[PDB]
Amino acid sequence: TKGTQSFGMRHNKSHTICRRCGKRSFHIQKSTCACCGYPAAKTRSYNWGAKAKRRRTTGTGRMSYLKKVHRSFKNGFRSGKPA
Amino acid sequence: MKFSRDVTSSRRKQRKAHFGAPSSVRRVLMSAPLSKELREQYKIRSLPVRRDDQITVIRGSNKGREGKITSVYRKKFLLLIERVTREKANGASAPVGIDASKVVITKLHLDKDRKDLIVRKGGKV
Amino acid sequence: ALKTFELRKQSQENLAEQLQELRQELASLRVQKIAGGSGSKLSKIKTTRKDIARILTVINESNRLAAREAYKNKKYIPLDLRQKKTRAIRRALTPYEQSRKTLKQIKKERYFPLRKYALKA
Amino acid sequence: PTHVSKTRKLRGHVSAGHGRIGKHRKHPGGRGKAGGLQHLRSHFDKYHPGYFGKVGMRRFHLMKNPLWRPTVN
Amino acid sequence: AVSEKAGHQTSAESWGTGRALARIPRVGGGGTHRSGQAAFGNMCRSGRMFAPTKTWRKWHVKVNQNEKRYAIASAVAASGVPSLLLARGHRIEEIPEVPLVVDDAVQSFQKTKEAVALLKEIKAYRDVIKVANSRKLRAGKGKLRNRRHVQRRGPLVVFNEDTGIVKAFRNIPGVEIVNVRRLNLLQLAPGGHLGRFVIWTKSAFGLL
Amino acid sequence: AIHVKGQLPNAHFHKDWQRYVKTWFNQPGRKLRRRQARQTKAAKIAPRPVEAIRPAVKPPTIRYNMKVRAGRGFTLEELKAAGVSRRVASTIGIPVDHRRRNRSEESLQRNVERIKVYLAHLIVFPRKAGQPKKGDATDVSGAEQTDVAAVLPIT
RNA sequence: UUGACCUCAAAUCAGGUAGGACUACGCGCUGAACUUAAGCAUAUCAAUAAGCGCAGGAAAAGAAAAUAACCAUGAUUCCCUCAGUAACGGCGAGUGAAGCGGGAAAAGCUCAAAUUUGAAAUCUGGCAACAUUUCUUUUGUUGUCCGAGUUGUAAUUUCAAGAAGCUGCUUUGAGUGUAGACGAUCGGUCUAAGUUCCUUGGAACAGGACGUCAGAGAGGGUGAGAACCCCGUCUUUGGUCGAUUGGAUAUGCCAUAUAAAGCGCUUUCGAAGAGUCGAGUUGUUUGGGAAUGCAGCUCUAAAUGGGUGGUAAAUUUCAUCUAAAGCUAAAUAUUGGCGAGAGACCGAUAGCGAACAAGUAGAGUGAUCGAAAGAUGAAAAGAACUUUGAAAAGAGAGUUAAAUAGUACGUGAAAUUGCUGAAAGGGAAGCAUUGGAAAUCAGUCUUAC
RNA sequence: UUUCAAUGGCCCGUCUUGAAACACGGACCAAGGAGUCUAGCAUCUAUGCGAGUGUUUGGGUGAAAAACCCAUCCGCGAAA
RNA sequence: GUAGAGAUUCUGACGUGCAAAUCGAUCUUCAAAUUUGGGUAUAGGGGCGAAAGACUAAUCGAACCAUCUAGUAGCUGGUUCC
RNA sequence: CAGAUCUUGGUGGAAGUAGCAAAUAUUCAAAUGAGAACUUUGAAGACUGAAGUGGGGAAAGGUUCCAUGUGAACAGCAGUU
RNA sequence: AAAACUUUCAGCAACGGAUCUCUUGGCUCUCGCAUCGAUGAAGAACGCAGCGAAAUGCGAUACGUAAUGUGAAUUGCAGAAGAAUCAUCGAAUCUUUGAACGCACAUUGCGCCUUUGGGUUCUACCAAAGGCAUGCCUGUUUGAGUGUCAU
Ligand SMILES: [Zn+2]
Repeated sequence: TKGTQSFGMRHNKSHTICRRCGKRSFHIQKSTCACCGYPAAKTRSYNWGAKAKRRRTTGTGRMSYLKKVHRSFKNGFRSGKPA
Repeated sequence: MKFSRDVTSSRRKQRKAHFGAPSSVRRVLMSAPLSKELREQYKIRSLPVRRDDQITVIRGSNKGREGKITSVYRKKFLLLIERVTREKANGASAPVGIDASKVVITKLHLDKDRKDLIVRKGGKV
Repeated sequence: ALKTFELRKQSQENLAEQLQELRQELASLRVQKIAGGSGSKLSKIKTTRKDIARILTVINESNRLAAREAYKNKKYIPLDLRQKKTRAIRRALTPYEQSRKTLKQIKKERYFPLRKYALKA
Repeated sequence: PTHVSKTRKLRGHVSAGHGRIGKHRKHPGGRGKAGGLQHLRSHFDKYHPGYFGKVGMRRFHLMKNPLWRPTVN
Repeated sequence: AVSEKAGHQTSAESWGTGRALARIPRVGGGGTHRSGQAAFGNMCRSGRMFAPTKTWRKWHVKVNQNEKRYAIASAVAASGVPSLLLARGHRIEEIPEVPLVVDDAVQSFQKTKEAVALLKEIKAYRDVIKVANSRKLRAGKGKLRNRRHVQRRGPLVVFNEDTGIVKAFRNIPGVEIVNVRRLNLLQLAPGGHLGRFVIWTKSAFGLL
Repeated sequence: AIHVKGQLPNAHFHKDWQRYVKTWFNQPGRKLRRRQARQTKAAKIAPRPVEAIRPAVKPPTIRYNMKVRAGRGFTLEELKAAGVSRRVASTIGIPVDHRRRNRSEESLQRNVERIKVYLAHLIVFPRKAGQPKKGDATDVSGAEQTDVAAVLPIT
């Protein structure tokens, strides 16, 4: 039950930038990201956080490879040079 | 009436297609009718506008004005015609854009690709 | 502008001198842009950049085709030269080994195939 | 439809025809068939006698087809 | 139907009593306009609508086939009365007879010019001109919804065998062409009103 | 709390049923899809009828034993009586039901004459054109796609 | 002592494979509570949410250790019906199937248990040759070595049978071109008719005359409602020419039937899956009630044996089926992804949170939370110039159809505000009724007979 | 219409036996804002047919989510 | 007794504050069970507690976040034209 | 829709009102400028008074540093700073 | 008791953004299709244009290269001259990361292997290229065992 005069001692980060998701959610002492679960192989994901999923799901980034794959599928995955 | 189901009658889709057309598609969207002499000489009703063509304005405040097409300004769907200009307040002159459907082509800038286009569209040259 | 077809009908070493000359030209143009240059110089910057890209494309395609020729009719070839359709497509059974059958099934299909028949009215 | 119904005639009338002294409350008497022996017994006895308790013997795996016997006069 | 999660995608609980505020759910957090605002209510901005519309509403509705057939026969009988045709809005003041029956050579029409010609000698073109002159921009949000224009209904051509009559007549505004074997009440009694003007083909009339 | 006339309510709606509502707005679409697939099969399978012949069997209960319906396939006993081996019956479009049996001569005969009618009206193309082997037809010019129900209905 | 073999290790050994994401729909595991019962503990919610694992274009299921008790049916799936039924339930609240029958779709099969034993007949890999390609990117063939394998790889068999026998009819390629025809297929292309007069307008796309086209009068765009100005629309399930694919056809070549196969009769024989079935028990499940399924523990079969026949037991018959091994298209699902077409939907406080630079700005250590915000005009033609002012600006002028459109921009409501005119007023105001005063105004009339 | 004079006129909504209430809510304006849909049931009413009735599970047919047509079942009713 | 750490009284100032706990005076301690930086450990029916149900990000007789959840309502309020 | 301490947005009376009173304190001339209680220079008067209102660093911030330029907006007066 | 003031009414002007009209958006339905990743995906970070912050696009070949198609633009200015901020798309590039793979990582941190190259400089130093994760499978090679024997 102490407000002001107690916020002035707050100069010690508990989270830093995560190397996987790029967010300021990397707990230093746990060495774990609260956002994406790094360094775990799987990504932190929960069905109660439906909005959290759509904030970072497929399509929110570039999808540079998936766009190329879709173009290649439409024409049947052909290779070589047209004559 | 349209009977194909690959074509859409939606106003939303038709407006989006028109206003989101790329430069190559806008080339065909900017088409102008040929004059009577050209129509009887090429058996063609309409051709896409090209720079350097000779046209006559058929509608608007500039009706009857003639001049060479200086630039088919595709991103606004406008034609800039030589000497079709406006006197600004400061004394400079700003071009007046005319839609391609409001002009009539009176002389074509013929290339070998344009001749191929004319003979490909059921015509002759 | 450098055109790709006469770029392709030259040798690799000759294209190496052209690439190095173009890189030096781009460096000179960038120095001109920072010391104050005209729009003509600043347009040549993009033209030189694309010419460098065209040359580097020609070197790489010549290198890859040479690798393809060297590895032609080899059981094992570099991964980047192999097919890349999808990971699943590369892991699927081939049509040869999808169609492999036992002699029991070969005899059944040989002697009693699905017949072409029809019914009279 | 909707235009020849109520709530188009109660537009303006407070309480929407459910009264002021008692109102329209969610489940003031219980949900479903709750009761029948405690506080719904009057309705249940006078309008649905025989509702509670078992009568007769059970038949396990009853099948109607062996019993199929429609009658004609 | 609306999105079944429209108005509930936010997280907002009631702050309760003791805050001089209505006891509605309110958006938490800070640093935005949405924080502290209402949620989860028909009276609330960006809330859920009352009783959101569902897809499992009854759209299609059953009619007894015998009563459908009753209505079709009644509409065909209505088409046979000149007074009902005039009352419904058909310009048949000059047509030769009701029911108007034309020869089977009409079924072989290949050009719209032939069809509009035949209409002019049978004096059925007043109805077509009425349809053309009645074409208007639809009033309201309909034209925003692929309902751009409205117009009247012209003659209904009924045929038995098709060898060109459909294509020759279908571009004439307001004219509808239907097979006699599959007569539709939506076309026999447009608007629920009886007495449409029907032009019969000889084989169609014989097959009635 | 239930005070009106009528029967006591019985609505089984205490679960999350809206999650599993099934609508039929795709009923006309499925009907057209089944039509198109049926026509695609009709064109693809050649003269062969789109439906194989079926045996005439009796449903197994007192409620339905007075009727005749279509079975699954012809028994091995029926195929032997009709003179068709089980290896060729599947090839010429005669289904085989190894599970069924002929407990009565009546059921046996019923399906035997069905196979005999099918065999009499069946045109079997030679495996190699121009070389008619046993059972192969000599002329196949008149081959057509006909309906097995029309050729041999369930009586 | 060398060797063989077994077992177990190492290598940046040769070549491969696995994870992560996605998860709308699929298969599992794990697993609540709010809620209902007008309390509440069994129950209900619910075999649900959350959690976890693993897939596909579908998945799963599937060729009866299935029903039935019939004149019998005959893999699975889904639909309708059965049926709110049999049944389960403080027999309360509640819950709740299946056989049949009709339809959609249909397709069947593979091993283990057999001595090839006059012949491991089988297969990975290394090497070298050829060939082939959606493809120099793909997929094989032949030869030759090394290995794997007798602690069992092929051929043969799968219970519907079969296997060995007994003559005797019948049937037969895992092939390769090439040619042309007949189909399918993304795609490059091809497409009818006024911009004739008058009026209004800034603009004709309006109104009126006069026409034309229509297998095209869908829909857009263009300076205002355009079939004929433009894109398109119809013709089009098509001409076109460029590659693709399909099933037939013409022959060419390679193919050792020295083989293989169906069928028919056997005086015959017929191998058929074990800590599994079953039983008890304890949990958990089910409509399954004297246990419906599953699981844990204990006990553990059998050989016409073992299941099952929806009341437990012993006994005796009868049907049915053949578990403890395996594959499989179609009909079915699909709040996701991708591509389309729609609509009696919403119309900027609505519709997705987001029509806009939206999961953005901003907040929180963090998990997370999460907005506001569309509209000058046809065209910037965005106000040159003079004048006042330090400037911001004003005033003229100018642009425009319009500045009662000046970007603080369509229209511009109310609250509220200033100005003007009028009026009222001794501690509220508003209202109703009746008339006065002042302002304001219509009817009627004038005419018709 | 405005204002004046004469007479009359408490603040509306709300629960309540009783509100001007020293009972609650209401500073103001605009926009939004609450008996809906579905599975049943019951009375009543309209229509079709009637000892029958119900085409729309499907199939046919339409180039078209419509309309039209259709076999066999089945639901309810004809017996308790 | 100073710095520093505290917080007795005035029940002073302020109390829409300079401040969601501050200021003034007064006062308690001031070389050790002392004060304190950074690193590190302990996490919610848990931690930690020289013990006040204290403290655990202004949240504590069970933190915060999101979901089940539009939880339930014999209770209060509202419920729109003539 | 007049009500729900309704929702969102907008706007009033209070009101030119409460208030802008801790940390001793400023003053004169000149310059600049449209404009000076506040900017700059000089002069004077003062304070922090070495446990500083001085000179540095760590945590935290991130360009706030520096020169030049200045219609607003922000610095709760002003502003040329 | 005239003005002021207050209130009312009207006009004009403010404040405000209702209303009306619109809509490259949303929502719902139907149809069709089946295609991610160790051959490095989804995601993240930093960069890339003559003049760019974002969005969009791309990766040191950086608002793109090749190839195919179309056929003369782009456009705010400048600017040049098979154009193009064009479409398609079968060849390529694809930084630092990420299942993320030499070890790490609030450290452009710390290593090892092979080859090649550099220069006033050569046993030194430096640079470049290609490599070094774990589990499992087939095979190869090298082994270990008072495991079983033969000899
Ligand atoms: Zn992270």
